Amino acid sequence: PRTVLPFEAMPQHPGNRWLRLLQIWREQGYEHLHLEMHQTFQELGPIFRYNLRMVCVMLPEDVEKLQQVDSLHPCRMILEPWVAYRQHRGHKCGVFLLNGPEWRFNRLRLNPDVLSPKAVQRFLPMVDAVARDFSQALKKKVLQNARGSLTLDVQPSIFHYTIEASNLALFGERLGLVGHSPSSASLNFLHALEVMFKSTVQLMFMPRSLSRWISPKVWKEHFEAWDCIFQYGDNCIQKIYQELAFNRPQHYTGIVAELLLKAELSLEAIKANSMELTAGSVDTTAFPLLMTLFELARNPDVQQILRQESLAAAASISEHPQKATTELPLLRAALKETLRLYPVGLFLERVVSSDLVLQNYHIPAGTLVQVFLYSLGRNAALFPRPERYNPQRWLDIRNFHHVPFGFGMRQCLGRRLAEAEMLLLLHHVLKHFLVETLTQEDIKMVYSFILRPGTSPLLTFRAI
Ligand code: HEM
Ligand SMILES: N#Cc1ccc([C@H]2CCc3cncn32)c(F)c1
Repeated sequence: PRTVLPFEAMPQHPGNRWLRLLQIWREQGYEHLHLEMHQTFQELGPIFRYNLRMVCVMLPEDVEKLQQVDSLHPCRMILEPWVAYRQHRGHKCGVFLLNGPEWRFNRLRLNPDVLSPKAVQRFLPMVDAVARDFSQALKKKVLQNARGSLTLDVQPSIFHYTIEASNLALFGERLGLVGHSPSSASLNFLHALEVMFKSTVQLMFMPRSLSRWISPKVWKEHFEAWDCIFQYGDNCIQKIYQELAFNRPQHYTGIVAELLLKAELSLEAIKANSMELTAGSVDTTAFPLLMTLFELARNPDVQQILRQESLAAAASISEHPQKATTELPLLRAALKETLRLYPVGLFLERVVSSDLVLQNYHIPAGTLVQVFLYSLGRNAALFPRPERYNPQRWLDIRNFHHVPFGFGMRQCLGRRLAEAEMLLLLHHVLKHFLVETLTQEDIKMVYSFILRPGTSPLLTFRAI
């Protein structure tokens, strides 16, 4: 009356666990993971076993079932390389690394000031200032050239834009990074994140009983990077903590400001989540920005459509920047499209707390279930012509097809801060510049814990 199949009758990935661990040892990474999975899905179907009890799915069909099984305490897998550092230095873990009742406790005291629509209305104007400074700075340099255009690799400037906006919205501090040269503090922070991501892949696929002695140099490499990260994050904390102890302001001065004033969370559990918000707000946000710019340069037909929208609502957004979330549907659709093809978050994890059925297969509890978004977003059955950058496919309205930020109570905490940074930067670049490129070959994607472009194209910014 439904049909359920044995778990042991699942299509099995041909690989051998141990050899892939030795391949990662040798290659110092797993850059082509998204491709090896996409291929396997094409050979075995929309579900298969992979003892790297792990099950890999790809259909919105399955995400919905996975949220139905989400308990009151959804459970992702512990990320030991990250947790190890937290306890080596006697730190508390944030929402990204917690599970069970402690996670629910932190999460419910963070949602109001980090994710709610009322909080977005307060920090969104602050993001807008940074986005306007980004284009104002870019326009000054552009109109200095004879052809009123600047051609460059924008990945540095964009990454320093996301550090600016994130620090302003989190701590209410303004660091001279947009319109000015990078500081050694930021360049060291970005390099630590790069190494923290690299070394994570080298250690996350083998238990600590092996990586301890086969790759101890990497563990050192890994903890050093975190130290540099906790250094940058904690200097942001120590500044705002001392600044608030002497005056409790009456206006909005950032997110972490409210979290400290409320004091619903212990000091160590604010520092913990304040680390995860400072650290996970740079790469994950900046790379979809770059790909959005890239895809618009490849499709000027789509670009001008977005520029028209953004030029019309330009006035009502300068009056109240909050309107950007509702006056720029096409640009919000473009962002949905970028993440469909270039999902910085490759997969969603759930250790199911209860039996379930996927693709008419029995899934026991305690099983790890990974949703592989790279193939989910490329399944022609659900996305007609998935090879095409078509923002208008999201405007019609199809509910679990857009899950780059996860689902359930666990869904991304910074979801709306990221959307505002991406949206507001693209809105002010579209109404002042044209983004053009000769580079029209697809950009190869790399897996270093996140899915990111292995190359950054040359982009021209021509002014209007
Ligand atoms: C395009 C940008 C981003 C994408 C695609 C993304 C993706 C994701 C995904 C897939 C998850 C897992 C959720 C789940 O498994 O249910 C997640 C969780 C999380 N993200 Fe984001 N993220 C982005 C930006 C950010 C930003 C900017 C921040 C902080 C400022 C952030 C902080 C977090 C945290 C703390 C969690 C853990 C939430 C929890 O476990 O309850 N992310 N994100
Ligand atoms: N501490 C810390 C921390 C937490 C999260 C991220 C990124 C990686 C994947 C993801 C999804 N949302 C944000 N992130 C990070 F880089 C550092």
